[PDB]
Amino acid sequence: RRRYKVLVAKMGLDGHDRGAKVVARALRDAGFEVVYTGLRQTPEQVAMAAVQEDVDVIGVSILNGAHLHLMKRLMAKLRELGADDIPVVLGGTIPIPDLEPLRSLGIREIFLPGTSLGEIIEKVRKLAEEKRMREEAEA
Repeated sequence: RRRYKVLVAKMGLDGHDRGAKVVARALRDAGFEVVYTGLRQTPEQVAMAAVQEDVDVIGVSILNGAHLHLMKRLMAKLRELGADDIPVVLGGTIPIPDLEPLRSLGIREIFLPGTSLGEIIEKVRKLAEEKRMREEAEA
């Protein structure tokens, strides 16, 4: 309870991901509780972390890799764990022909290089607010 809680996770190619840290720190400065290891993770590790830390929003940063196959695996494992209501957002350089397929998996927002930090915070806020409302809207 208290502050909205966000998991920020790196997935994909093990290269240098500068973006992910900056998002994590911007979310913290905007008053969210942020889980961020700094380390590349597999889709199952993300999904488990997410449910173990009982987060409000999952933010994934893929600098490069096979976005659709990774996000398909993450989405499946969340669903397995009964956590499919947790909203997931994705950042990276995603080719335009992949944007719709990714949204079809149920990713709520895709943050491209041109998306401002301010926009990120606002959408993550909105999604976490919704997520709590939907939870708290069940007895």
